[PDB]
Amino acid sequence: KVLRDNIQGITKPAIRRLARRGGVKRISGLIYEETRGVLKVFLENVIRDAVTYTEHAKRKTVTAMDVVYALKRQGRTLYGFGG
Amino acid sequence: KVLRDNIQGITKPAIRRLARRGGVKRISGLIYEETRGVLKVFLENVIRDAVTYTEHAKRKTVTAMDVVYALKRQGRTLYGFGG
Amino acid sequence: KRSRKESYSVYVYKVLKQVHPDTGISSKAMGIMNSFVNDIFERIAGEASRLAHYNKRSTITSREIQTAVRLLLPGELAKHAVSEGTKAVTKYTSA
Amino acid sequence: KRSRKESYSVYVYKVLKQVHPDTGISSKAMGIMNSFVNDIFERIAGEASRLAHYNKRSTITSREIQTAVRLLLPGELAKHAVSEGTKAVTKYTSA
Amino acid sequence: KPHRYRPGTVALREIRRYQKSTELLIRKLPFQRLVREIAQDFKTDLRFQSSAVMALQEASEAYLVGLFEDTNLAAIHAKRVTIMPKDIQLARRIRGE
Amino acid sequence: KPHRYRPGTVALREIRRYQKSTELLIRKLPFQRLVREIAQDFKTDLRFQSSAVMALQEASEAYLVGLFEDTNLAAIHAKRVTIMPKDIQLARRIRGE
Amino acid sequence: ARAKAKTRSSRAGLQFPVGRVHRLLRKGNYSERVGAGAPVYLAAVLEYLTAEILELAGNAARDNKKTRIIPRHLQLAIRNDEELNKLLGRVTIAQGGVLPNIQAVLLPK
Amino acid sequence: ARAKAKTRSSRAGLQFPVGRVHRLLRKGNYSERVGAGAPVYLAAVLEYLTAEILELAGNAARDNKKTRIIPRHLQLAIRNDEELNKLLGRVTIAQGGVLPNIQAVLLPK
DNA sequence: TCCGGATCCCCTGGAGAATCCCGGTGCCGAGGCCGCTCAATTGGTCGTAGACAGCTCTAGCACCGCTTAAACGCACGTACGCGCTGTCCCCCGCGTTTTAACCGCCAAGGGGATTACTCCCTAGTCTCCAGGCACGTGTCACATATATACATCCTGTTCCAGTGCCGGACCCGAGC
DNA sequence: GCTCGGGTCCGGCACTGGAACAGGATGTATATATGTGACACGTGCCTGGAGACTAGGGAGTAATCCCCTTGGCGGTTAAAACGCGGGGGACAGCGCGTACGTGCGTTTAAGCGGTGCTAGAGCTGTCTACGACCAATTGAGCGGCCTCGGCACCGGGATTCTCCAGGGGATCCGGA
Repeated sequence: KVLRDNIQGITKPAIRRLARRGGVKRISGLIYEETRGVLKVFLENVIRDAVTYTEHAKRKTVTAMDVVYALKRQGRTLYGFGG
Repeated sequence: KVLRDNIQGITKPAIRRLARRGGVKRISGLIYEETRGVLKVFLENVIRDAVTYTEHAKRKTVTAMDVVYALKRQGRTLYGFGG
Repeated sequence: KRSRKESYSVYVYKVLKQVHPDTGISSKAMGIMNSFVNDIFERIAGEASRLAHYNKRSTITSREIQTAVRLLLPGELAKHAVSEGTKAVTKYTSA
Repeated sequence: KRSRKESYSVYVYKVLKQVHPDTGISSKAMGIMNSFVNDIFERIAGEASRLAHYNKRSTITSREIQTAVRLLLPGELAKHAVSEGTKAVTKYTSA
Repeated sequence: KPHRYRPGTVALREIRRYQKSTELLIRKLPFQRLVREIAQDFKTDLRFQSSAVMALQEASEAYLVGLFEDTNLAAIHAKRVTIMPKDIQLARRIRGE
Repeated sequence: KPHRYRPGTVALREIRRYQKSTELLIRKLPFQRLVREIAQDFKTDLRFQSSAVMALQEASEAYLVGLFEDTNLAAIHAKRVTIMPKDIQLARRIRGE
Repeated sequence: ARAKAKTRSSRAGLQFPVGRVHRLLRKGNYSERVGAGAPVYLAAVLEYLTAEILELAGNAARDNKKTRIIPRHLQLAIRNDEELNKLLGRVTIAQGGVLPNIQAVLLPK
Repeated sequence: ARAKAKTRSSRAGLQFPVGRVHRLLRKGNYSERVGAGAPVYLAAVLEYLTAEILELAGNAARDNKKTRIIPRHLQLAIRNDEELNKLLGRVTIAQGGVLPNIQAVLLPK
């Protein structure tokens, strides 16, 4: 029922692919865990606002609308899911 | 009234003073030119917004209030001017 | 049935057929278009409400709409925008 | 003959006296506080408007105000602010 | 002799390959596990629409790739080609978090 | 033989001085002259409230000083103590202007 | 004895709905009182914005020899226009990717 | 014949005006209707924020041995608190100055 | 020292290999058609917000006259970027093994969403009043000046260890 | 074989390079004195906030249903993960040459005080253009469905990129 470690699910090759999309051709070995950390921070920051939007709506299921609102409040507004 | 060359009106030691407030220990001699340019661009943007606000306001005088608006919609809010 | 849900699909479809009669759209692209147009709409409407509150005017009018699009949209896009809006106002005024 | 401009100098001066009877204030610092209270008030009010807009509520209530307080204010500021506002609205309810 | 490319040539090839392409780079179900894991830390037993998870996933990859191109610029600015965690620490401090 | 401080000592002293002080580092008259000059290019016959000029003044020192700690972070990141124009261009491009 | 029900979008000669945008401004709570010409202006502006973005996307798609526009085409269109990039710097396109760009020092000699 | 005049801020027991904030929200056009407890809650959270920033200004001023608060003291208060910095990252205070901050590599030896 | 062979660096060519390009094919979202319905339309009314006229006064604009603060500028100097080199080691390329991602398929049920209802609250209007704002006044908190007091920072001065070398000791060779 | 003298080498000594340390000068703090104006506090007021009552409507709540989400089971493989190497990159050391730092003399231009004008900021009364509110109505816009061709995937051949193994010149070292 509970989950305790899924930050390791963001594997090293996925981070490598993202860095290739960022254009980085050489990645140090110390990058992966701190990118996991900054991912953890960003995810906390967005989903806290998302679940706040949800619980104000008195829902037990989040909407994608709430995720869009959380990103547009944070200054990283998302196109392609509204409506 | 009508002036030409006031980009040099921001003197070099004034830029040194801003750098010392910024904690710069050593400044290249080239620096003052692009700081003058960046200052010109920044003031140009905010003053375009300000004259837009005042021109909508049907005023010939630029007020501080609209300057506060122009900065804060640009994400650079200032406090202490009645805003 | 279901309660009606509003979208901007068909208007953008006429717009595409005016600018490119031959090509089509993906529904993902149309979702981006709805997000875009709603985003720009709320930005300009927020600027409009901001200006109308500032000058102590109880009406929203077109004048601050040119003000808002001129302050928000950059440069040539802004003055082009003022152009089609001005001529659209002229035909709307003349019915 | 003059027309008023309203301000928050009296209230901030009072709450300064309850928190510190023996301290003064400069007027330009009070202008900074005026801008502070107006800026935070407009942020909470606009976010409250968006929350009322999302769930199709035409009435603004204290619940989404409390929601916006969690939304903007981080953590400790949020939980304590929710606490004081909650106890305050309990006294207002009893009043 | 089995062929072997010199280092960086292949890496540049995945740069071109993944920069032309748009398809999603991380595994979606471990991402769903991670977002549920962090989500239950605020409130218990939340339910997710798959579209919401994909959208938040897309926003997450956008945030990462943006800070990646910033740390790429920083690492070049430090006269190097390899990014290191102080480079990205610089990038996060400059951006304002 | 007369006294002469080594390089950087005086610089650190005015660093401490100007960090302690809050007064405006730009002369008011040429700055407002430049403000009138640039504003003339957008609209003729403009007049200025003085407090507007000071408000956009601390806007100018705010934006400048912010780019200067950004430039300081960039410069110390390259193991250097002297800033160059590519440092400011880097800081602006990371900030996205 | 009513006249023929004519539409205000046709009165402007534009395609974006005057009545819908007018209703959204009335119910979006931006003013208590709304002028007649402002939704016409706004609809014209938005229609031109959609027109120019769709022009850029269609030109990119015909460059990419695809006859149906793609989110990738939208991203490549908006990122390659400078003023739209200034407008849309802080937004993310779903399924969009990024500009093809390698830095000069990353290239081999 | 009529109840004696007794304000709503006293009913809340708060110093910030319930009536003024209520009127501002009514003419701020954020909703068509307004709940009674919402401006009370808003005044409460505003007064808590202003309260805590006033103790921060007061003890920062007392460290400088000045009984009247200074914009320099306000800037020192907001920059030395992490959560208020997160609240106030993108605002600059007039005559605020900067924190006393030197990089360690800039120091001698 | 000059000439001739050896050798190394660049210079080139060709093989592998990853990718682009050209059809083939089958597939499923997109566009188009049709039915419905509800929101834009049309018309009239009635109120009211803003444009305009007009007046006032005030703050900005301009000018001038001193009065130094500092900006400019030169000159000499350290120190810092910076480029080369060298050296180590870290991470990409590639191969093999593992594994869980994912499709896809099916069950089940949970709450999202909708409709009906009835009511709690609230916008609105009237009346009245006291709270906050402009105004006036005074007054001590802070700005500034001046005189000490110490911090600190660079640099001359003496100290201490590294080291070459003066003298003794040991070993080696030669003379008796 | 003994003995003695010289040569040479190493231990202590003195010479010398490097570093701890004191001291002076300057800059910053700090203590005391003094004015002054901005903060604080009393005052008139009027108008925005509070009190009473009502109409009604947005919103809470009750029922349902069904759609959407969660759970679980089997297969496959692509993705991950782990190991080897080895070269490319990180990084440190070293010289070096410049490029601001610092310091002092000068120019001047910013700043402050004072004066005069008025352009426009801003307040007030009118009233009219303009637009919210509401009844009738419809046709434009949305939901459902259908068909297909634009496109995703598959497969074969061409093409361009990469990189290392033979030629061409240049340079270096040895021999005459």
